Amino acid sequence: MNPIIFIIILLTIMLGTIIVMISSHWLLVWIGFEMNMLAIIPIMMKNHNPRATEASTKYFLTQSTASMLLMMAVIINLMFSGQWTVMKLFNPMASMLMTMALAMKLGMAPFHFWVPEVTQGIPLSSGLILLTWQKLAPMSVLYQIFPSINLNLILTLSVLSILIGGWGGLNQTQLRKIMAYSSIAHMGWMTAVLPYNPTMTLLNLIIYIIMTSTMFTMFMANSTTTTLSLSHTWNKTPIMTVLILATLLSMGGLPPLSGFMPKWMIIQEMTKNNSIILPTFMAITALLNLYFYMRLTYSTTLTMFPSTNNMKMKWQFPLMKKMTFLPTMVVLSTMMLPLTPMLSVLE
Amino acid sequence: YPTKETAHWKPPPWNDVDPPKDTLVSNLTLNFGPQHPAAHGVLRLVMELSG
Amino acid sequence: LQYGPLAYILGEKATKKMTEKSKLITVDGNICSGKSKLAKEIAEKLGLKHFPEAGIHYVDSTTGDGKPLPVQFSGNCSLEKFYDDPKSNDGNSYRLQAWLYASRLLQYADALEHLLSTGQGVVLERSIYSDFVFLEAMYRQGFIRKQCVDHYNQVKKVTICEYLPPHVVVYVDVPVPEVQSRIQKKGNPHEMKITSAYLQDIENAYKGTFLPEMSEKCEVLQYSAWEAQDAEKVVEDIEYLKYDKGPWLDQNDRKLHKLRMLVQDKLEVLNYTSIPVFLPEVTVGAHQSDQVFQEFTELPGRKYRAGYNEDVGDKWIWLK
Amino acid sequence: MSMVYMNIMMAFTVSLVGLLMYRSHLMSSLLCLEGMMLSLFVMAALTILNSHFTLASMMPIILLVFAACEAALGLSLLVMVSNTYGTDYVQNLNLLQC
Amino acid sequence: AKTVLRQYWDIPEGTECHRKTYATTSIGGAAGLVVSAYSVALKTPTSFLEGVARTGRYTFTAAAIGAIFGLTSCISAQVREKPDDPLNYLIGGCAGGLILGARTRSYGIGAAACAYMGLTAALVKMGQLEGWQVFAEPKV
Amino acid sequence: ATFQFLPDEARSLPPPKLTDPRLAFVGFLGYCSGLIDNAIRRRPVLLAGLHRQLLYITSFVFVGYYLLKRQDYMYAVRDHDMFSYIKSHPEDFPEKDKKTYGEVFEEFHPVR
Amino acid sequence: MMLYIVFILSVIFVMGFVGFSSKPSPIYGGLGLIVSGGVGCGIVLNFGGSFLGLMVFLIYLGGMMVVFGYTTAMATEQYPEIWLSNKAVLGAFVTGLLMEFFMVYYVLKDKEVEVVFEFNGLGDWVIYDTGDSGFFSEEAMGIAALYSYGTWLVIVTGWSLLIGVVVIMEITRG
Amino acid sequence: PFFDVQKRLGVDLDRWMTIQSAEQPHKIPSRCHAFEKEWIECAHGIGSIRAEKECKIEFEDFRECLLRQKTMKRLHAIRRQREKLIKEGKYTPPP
Amino acid sequence: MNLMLALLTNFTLATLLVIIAFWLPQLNVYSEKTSPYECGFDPMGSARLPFSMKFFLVAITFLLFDLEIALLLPLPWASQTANLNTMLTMALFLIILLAVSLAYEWTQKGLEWTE
Amino acid sequence: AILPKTISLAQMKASTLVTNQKGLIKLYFLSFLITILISMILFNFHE
Ligand SMILES: CCCCCCCCCCCCCCCCCC(=O)OC[C@H](COP(=O)(O)OCCN)OC(=O)CCCCCCCCCCCCCCCCC
Ligand SMILES: CCCCCCCCCCCCCCCCCC(=O)OC[C@H](COP(=O)(O)OCCN)OC(=O)CCCCCCCCCCCCCCCCC
Ligand SMILES: CCCCCCCCCCCCO[C@@H]1O[C@H](CO)[C@@H](O[C@H]2O[C@H](CO)[C@@H](O)[C@H](O)[C@H]2O)[C@H](O)[C@H]1O
Ligand SMILES: CCCCCCCCCCCCO[C@@H]1O[C@H](CO)[C@@H](O[C@H]2O[C@H](CO)[C@@H](O)[C@H](O)[C@H]2O)[C@H](O)[C@H]1O
Ligand SMILES: CCCCCCCCCCCCO[C@@H]1O[C@H](CO)[C@@H](O[C@H]2O[C@H](CO)[C@@H](O)[C@H](O)[C@H]2O)[C@H](O)[C@H]1O
Ligand SMILES: Nc1nc2c(ncn2[C@@H]2O[C@H](COP(=O)(O)OP(=O)(O)OP(=O)(O)O)[C@@H](O)[C@H]2O)c(=O)[nH]1
Ligand SMILES: N=C(N)NC(=N)NCCc1ccc(I)c(Cl)c1
Ligand SMILES: [Mg+2]
Repeated sequence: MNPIIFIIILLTIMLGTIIVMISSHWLLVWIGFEMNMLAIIPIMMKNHNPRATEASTKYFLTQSTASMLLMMAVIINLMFSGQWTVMKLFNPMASMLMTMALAMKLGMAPFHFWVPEVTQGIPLSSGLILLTWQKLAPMSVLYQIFPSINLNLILTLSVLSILIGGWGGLNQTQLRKIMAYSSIAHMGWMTAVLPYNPTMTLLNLIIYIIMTSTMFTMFMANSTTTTLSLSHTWNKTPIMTVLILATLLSMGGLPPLSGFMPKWMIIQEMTKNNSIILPTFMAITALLNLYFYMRLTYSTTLTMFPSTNNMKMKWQFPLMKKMTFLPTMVVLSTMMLPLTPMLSVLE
Repeated sequence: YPTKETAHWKPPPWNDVDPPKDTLVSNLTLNFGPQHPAAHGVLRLVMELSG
Repeated sequence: LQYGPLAYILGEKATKKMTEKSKLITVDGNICSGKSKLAKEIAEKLGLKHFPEAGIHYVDSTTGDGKPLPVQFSGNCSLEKFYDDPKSNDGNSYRLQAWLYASRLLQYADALEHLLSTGQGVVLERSIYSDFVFLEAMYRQGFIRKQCVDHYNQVKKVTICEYLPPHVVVYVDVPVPEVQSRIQKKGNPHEMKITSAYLQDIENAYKGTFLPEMSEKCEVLQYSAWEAQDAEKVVEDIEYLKYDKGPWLDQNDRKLHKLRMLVQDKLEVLNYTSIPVFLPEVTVGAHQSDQVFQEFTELPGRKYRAGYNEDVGDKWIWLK
Repeated sequence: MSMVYMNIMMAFTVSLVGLLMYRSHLMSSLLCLEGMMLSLFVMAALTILNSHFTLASMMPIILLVFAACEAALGLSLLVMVSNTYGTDYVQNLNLLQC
Repeated sequence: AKTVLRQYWDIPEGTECHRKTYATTSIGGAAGLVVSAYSVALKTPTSFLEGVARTGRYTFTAAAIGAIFGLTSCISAQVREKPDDPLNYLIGGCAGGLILGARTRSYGIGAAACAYMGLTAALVKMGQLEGWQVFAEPKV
Repeated sequence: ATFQFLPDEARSLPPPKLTDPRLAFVGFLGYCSGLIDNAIRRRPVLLAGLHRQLLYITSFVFVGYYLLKRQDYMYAVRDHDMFSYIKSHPEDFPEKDKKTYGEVFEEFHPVR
Repeated sequence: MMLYIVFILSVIFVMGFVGFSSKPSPIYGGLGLIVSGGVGCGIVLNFGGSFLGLMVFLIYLGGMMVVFGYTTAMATEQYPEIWLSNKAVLGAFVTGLLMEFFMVYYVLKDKEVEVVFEFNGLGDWVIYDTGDSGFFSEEAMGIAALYSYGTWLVIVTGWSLLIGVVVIMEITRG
Repeated sequence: PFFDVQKRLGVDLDRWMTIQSAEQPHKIPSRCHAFEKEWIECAHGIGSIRAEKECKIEFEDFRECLLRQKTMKRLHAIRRQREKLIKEGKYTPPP
Repeated sequence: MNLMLALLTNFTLATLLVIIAFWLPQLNVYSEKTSPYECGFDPMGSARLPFSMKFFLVAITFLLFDLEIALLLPLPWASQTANLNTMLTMALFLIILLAVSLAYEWTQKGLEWTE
Repeated sequence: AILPKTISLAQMKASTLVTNQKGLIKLYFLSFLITILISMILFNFHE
C-alpha cells in the first residue's frame, strides 16, 4: 500500500464515522456505516495472507448483514412515521431490528462470534482501530435512540456480553483474542447503563478506548502477539512491563486506578433506579475479566520467564516504534480517579 | 484448558502466514482442430488454456 | 528527517538512487576457499561496500563504540569450543549456529539498507541464504539434534521470506583435499581438528541445495581455485551479466519502501530470532538472563540510548 | 397495511433466511445480499411514491449506489478467497478457530 | 415466556400443585429446547438421529427439573401451610439439582446443583415477595 | 447552546483559580507523562529533554484548565435547573413541620 | 384480476426470491434474481416511478452479468445444482413456495390476512391518490433534485465510489 | 445528531430531506402534508415524553393518513357486507 | 395493457416457432449425434470446470461505473432547476471524480489483464 | 460448595463451552437465525 493511499483510506474510515455522528437523517447514518465498512476492509487485508483474507470476509459478511437490518428498520420507521429524523423510532419492530443491527456491529453476544476471529486475523494496528474507533459510530446511534429501545432486549445483550466475554477470555493465550473477549465484556457495561444514564455510557466508552489503545500500543511496541512472546519483555524493556501491569490492573477495575471509575459510576446510576441485583451480578461476573488479566501480569511483570540466547542481540538496539501518545495514554489509564467529577463535561 | 474437541488445534504461525495451498489450479484443455476453420482441417492442436 | 512514509512521500524513492551498479553480491565457498580475499578485491574494483563475514561479534561492531564485547554478552558461544568438542553437553554447537544466523540476518538487513538508501552495491561473504550448509554439516555429523534443525527451519522460514536474494552469487569451488591442506597452512590449532566428512557435508550442501536453488533466482558464477585468484577476471564476468531473472525485476518503489522500513528497524529484523521455543541449547534461565542483562547496562555507553550517555561524553542531554 | 407490503416484507425475510443459512458457495450467499437490497429498494420506493414525498424519490437511487459498492467489495474478497483455495467454499474459511 | 411465568405467578402458592408442574415443566422444557437449538446449530451432530437424540436429552432433562421443582415446592407449601416461605423454593430448587446430578450421573454436580439451584430459587421467591427488580424500569 | 464546549452564560461564573488543586494535579499528571516518555525511550528520566518535559506540564495544564471550567459550568447548570424546578412545582416539594425529638416517638432496642 | 396486477407481480417477486434464496448453482440463483428484478421493476412502475423501476432493473442486469462471469470462474463445479438436484435445495424451495401459497390463498379468500401482522387484501389500488393533474412527473422532479438540494449526498456518494475503485485494487492485489 | 455541527455552523447537510412537509421542488405537496404539519407543530419544543401523551390526537390522525388502516377496515366491512346482501337478493347497486 | 399484450405476443410467437421447430422435423437421435462438439475428438474434461477471468478487476469496476450512469441519467431533468449554479458544479464534480477513478485505475494498471 | 475448587471448575467448564467452536461462518450465522427467532417467538422483544 502506498503511503498516500493508506492515509486517504484511514481518513475515509474516520469520515464515515463522523458522518454517522453528525447526521440528522437516517439515510446519511446508513451511508456513514457503508463508507466506514468500505474503507476498513483494505486495512484488514493489508498484509495479504490467508488469515487476513478470512478475517476480512467474516467481517464483511457480519457488517453487511447488520447494515441490511439497519436499513430495514429505517424503512419501517419511515412507513410508520413518514420521516427520516435520527431519534426515537416509531415502531417496536423497527427498534428491535435496529437494536440487533447495532449489537452485531458492536460484536455483542450472542452476535459476538466474529470479534475474536477477526481480531486474531488482522495486524495489531488494525485490531486497534477495530476494537476502539469502530465502537464510536454504533454507540452514537444507540445514544440517540435509547428511549425506544426495548429494556429486556438491551439488558439481556448486556448480561450475555459480560458472561461470554468473561468466560471466553479464560481459555485464551493469544493477546489479540484476549483483547477481543475483553472488548465484548466491556461493551456489556456500556449498554447496561444506557437505559438509565447515557452519560455513563460515554464515560465507559471513553475510558475503555484509552486503556485499550494503551495495551495495543504496548503490544505493538515490542511486536508481541502471544502470552509467551510478551513474557520476554522483562528481559528487553523492564519499564514496559510495569506499564502493562498498571494498565492491566486498571482494565480489571481495581481502585485506585482509572478503570474503576466506569464500574463505580455505572453501579451508582443503576442503584438510583432500584437496580441492585443486576449491578451486583455484573460486578461479580467482571471478576472473570480480572482473573485472565492477572495471568498476563504474572507471566509479564510479577515473575521472570525463561528467555532465549538470541535475546541478547536485542539489548544493543533501541526501541524504534513510534509509540504515539503512549506516555499520555498510560497516565490517563491509571491516575484519573481523583478527577472523576470531571465526568460532567460529557453531560 | 485442553479438551477432546480442541485436541487437534495448533498454535498459529509465528508471523501469521499459513503456507500456500495447491488445491488444483488446473488449466483448461481444448481440441483446437482438426475440424476447425483455422486448423487447416487436419491439425489437432491440443491447447492448455488459462482463460 | 529519519526515513519513513513522510520522507518517501516527499521524493525519497529507491529508484532514484539505484543504478546499473546498485547490486548485492555474495561470495560463498567452503572453509579456506579464498572467499575473503576474493570478496575484498571484488568490492574495491567495482567500488562497492565490503561487509566482512559476520562473526560472533558482528553485532558489537555496529553498536556502541564498535569494539567486541565480552563473550558472556553473546551467550558464551565460541567457534573454538565447537571444534574442540562439537558434541558438547552444554549445547554450544547449536547456540553458535543460532547466534550466527541472527548475526547474518542482521548483516543482510544492514547491507540492504545501505543499498537502498545510498544506491551503492555491497559485497558479502556468505549470507542467510547459504548459512544452512553449516547446519546440515553439523547434523550429519551428529553435532546437533533433530529438534535444533526443526527450530532453525522455524526461524529461517519467518525471517528469510521478507528479503530479496542477492543479484549475484559468486561461488568458489575448492575440493575437500585441498581444503584440508589449506587449513594446516593456516596454523590455527582448533581448525585443524576439522574432519573431512564435516567439510564434505558442507560441500554437498552447497552443491546439493544452495547452488541449484540460487540458480533459479540469481546469477551464479562458479570459479575454481585458480580461477578465483585473478579478481580482475572475476569482475570482468560480473560487469557483463544480463540480469534477467529473480525477484528484483518485480520491485517497484512501493515495495522497496516497505522493504526499507523493515531493514532500518533492527528490532523488527530480529523479532523472530527469539521465538519462545524452549530448546535446551538456546534457553536461558531467569536468573542467568537477569544477571547478565544487569551487567550489560553497566558497560560504557550502554545504559541509555545512544546520544544520552554522558559517561562517554554526550552533551546537551537536558535539551535532547 | 396493503397486501403488496405482505409480499415485499416476505421477500426480505426470505432473503435474510437465505443469507443466514449458508450452504457451500460463498457466491450463493453474496446473491442473497443483493436480493435483500432489491427488496429494500422496492419497499422504500413504494412508500415514497405512494406518499408523494418528492425529495425522498432520490434515496432509492442512493440505496442502489451503495449496494454496488457492497457487492463490489464482496466480489473482491471472493476473488481472493478463490485464489487461496481454488474454490469459494465457506468451509475453507475456518483457520481462525485457532 | 411472559404468559407461562404469569400463569405460575398468578395462581396462589401451594394450591393446585398439578397446575404449577405444568407451568414449571413448560419453562423447563422450553429452556431445554433453547439449549438444544444452539447446541445443535453450533455443534453440528454427526447425523439427523444424533441431533434429535441430543435434543431429546436436553429437553427431557430441563423439563424434568422444571416439573420436580414446581411439584416439590408446591407440595411443601400445602404440607407446611406456609405458602409465602422462601424455604419451600429452596427445597424445590434443590430437588431440581439432584435430578440434574442423576441425569448427568455425577454426585459432585448433584451436590453443587442443589446448593446453587436451591439458593437461587429461594432468592427468586424473596424477590417476588419484596418486589426486587432484575431488569428495573428507569425511574431517575 | 448546541455543540458549544463552553456556552456564553458560563462567563458569569468565576473562572477556576490557576492555583486550583485539581489543576495542580493535572500538571502533576503532565509531569508523570514526561518522565514515562523518557523511560520508555531509555533516556535519563529526570534530566533528559527538559524542553519536552515542560511542554507536557503546559499542555496538560492548558487542556485541563478548560475541562475544569466546563466541569464547573455543568454543575452550575444542574443546580440552576434543579432549583428552578423546585420553584415551578411547590406542591411537589412541600415544607413539612419538623417535630422535635421530645415529641417524635422512637422505639428503644436494648442491647442485652 | 387486472386490478390485482401489483399483487400478482409481487407473488412472482417472492417466487424469484425463493428461487435464489434456496441457493442452487449461482447460475440459476442469478436467473431468479433477474426475474425478481423484472417484476420488481413492474411493481415500482405501477406506483408512478418508471425511472426508479427501470433503473433498478438496469442496474441488476449489469450486476448479474458480472456475477455470471465470476460464477464460471470461481463458483462452478462438475454438476451444478438445479432446484431438483439437492434435497436441501428442493426442501427449501418447496417450503418457500408453500408458505407463499398459503399466504396468497388466505389473503385472497378473506380479502385480508394475518401473517404475523395484519395485512389488508382489498387490492393495492385503494390507497392510491385521487388528484393528479400536474404537467410533470413527481418522481423525476424528486430525483432531479439530487443536484440542487442533495449537494451533500452527491459528495458522499461521489467520494465513496472513488474510494471503491481504490479499495478493490488494494484488496485484489497480492 | 450526536454532534450537532449542522446547527452549530448554520449548514444544512441533510435536514432538508428529514420530513415531508419541508420545502419540496416546485412546491409539490406530500399526501399527508397537513397531518404532518399539525403533528409537528403540536409537539415542537416540549419533548417526546410530553408529546407522546399531549400530541396523541395529532399523531393518530397522521398515522391514519400514512397507512390508512382504519379507512381500509371501514371499506372492507362495507364491501363484505354488500356481498353478504347480494346473494340474499337484498340489494341492487345503482346504475 | 398494450405493453403487456405486445410483450406476450412477442414471446408467444418465439415460443411457437420453437415448438414447430421441434415437432415438425423428422428426428433421429443416437448417442454419437448428441455428444458434445469439439472439432471431432472427444472433449478433455468437463466444460463446467473453472474458466479463469483475466479481466476480473475491470468487471468489478464495471459495477461501480455502471452505478455512476444511474446517477448521471437524471441530468437532463436537473438542467431545468432554477438553481443552476449548484447543479452545474455538482454535475461536473461527479463526472470529474468518475474521471479521477478511471485515471487512478489506469495508472495503477488495473485495466491491464492478468497473465 | 463455596469451595474455590468448585467455583473455578465451573468457570473452566463454561469457558470451554463458549470458546470451543469450529470457526465456520455457516454455524455462526445459523445461530444468529436462532437468536432472532426466539427474540420474537419466545420473548416478544419485537413488541
Ligand atoms: C495519583 C493518584 C492515582 C493513584 C493510582 C496509582 C498510580 C500508579 C500509576 C502507575 C503508572 C506507571 C508508572 C510506574 C513507574 C514505575 C517505575 C519503574 O518502572 O521502575 C523502573 C524500572 C525501569 O527499567 P528501565 O527503564 O528499562 O531501566 C533499567 C532499570 N531496570 O523498572 C524496572 O526495572 C522494574 C522491574 C521489576 C518489576 C517490579 C514490578 C513490581 C513493582 C510495580 C510498581 C508499579 C505498580 C503500579 C500499579 C498501581 C500501584 C498502586
Ligand atoms: C510530590 C510527588 C511525589 C511523587 C509521587 C509519585 C507517584 C507515582 C508517579 C508515577 C510516575 C513515576 C515516574 C515514571 C517512571 C519513570 C522512573 C523510572 O522508571 O525509573 C526511575 C528513574 C531512575 O532510573 P533511570 O532509568 O536510571 O533514570 C535516570 C534518572 N535518574 O527515575 C528516578 O530516579 C526517579 C523517578 C521517579 C520514580 C517513580 C517511582 C515509581 C512510582 C510508581 C509506583 C507507584 C506510586 C505510588 C502509588 C501511590 C500513589 C501516590
Ligand atoms: C429479522 C426479520 C425482519 C422481518 C421484518 C418483517 C416486517 C416487519 C413489519 C413491521 C410493522 C408491523 O406492524 C405492527 O402491527 C400493527 C400495525 O398496525 C401494530 O399494532 C399494534 O400497534 C398499533 C398502535 O398504533 C395498533 O394497531 C395496536 O395498538 C397494536 O395492535 C404494531 O404496533 C406494529 O408494530
Ligand atoms: C467463599 C466466598 C469467597 C470465595 C472466593 C474464592 C474465589 C476463587 C479464588 C481462587 C481462584 C484460583 O483459580 C484457580 O483455583 C485452582 C484451585 O482452586 C488452582 O488449581 C490448583 O488446585 C487444583 C485442584 O485443587 C489442582 O488440580 C491444580 O493442579 C492446582 O493448580 C489454580 O491454580 C487457580 O488459579
Ligand atoms: C462469590 C464470588 C466468587 C468469585 C470467583 C471469581 C472467578 C474466578 C474464576 C477462575 C476460573 C479459572 O480457574 C481455573 O480453575 C480450574 C479448576 O480446576 C483450574 O484447573 C485445575 O483443576 C483441573 C481439574 O480440576 C485441572 O484439569 C487443571 O489442570 C488444573 O489447573 C485452572 O487451572 C484454573 O485456571
Ligand atoms: N559452525 C559454523 N562455523 C562457521 C560459520 N561461518 C564461518 N564459520 C567458521 O569460521 C571460520 C572462518 O570462516 P571461513 O571463511 O570459512 O574460513 P577462511 O579461513 O577464512 O577461508 P576464506 O573463505 O578465504 O575466508 C571457519 O572455520 C568456519 O568453519 C557458520 O555459519 N557456522
Ligand atoms: N441520567 C440522565 N438520563 N441524564 C443525565 N445524564 N443527567 C440528568 C440530570 C443531570 C445530571 C447531572 C448534570 I451536571 C446535569 Cl446538567 C443534569
Ligand atoms: Mg573468511
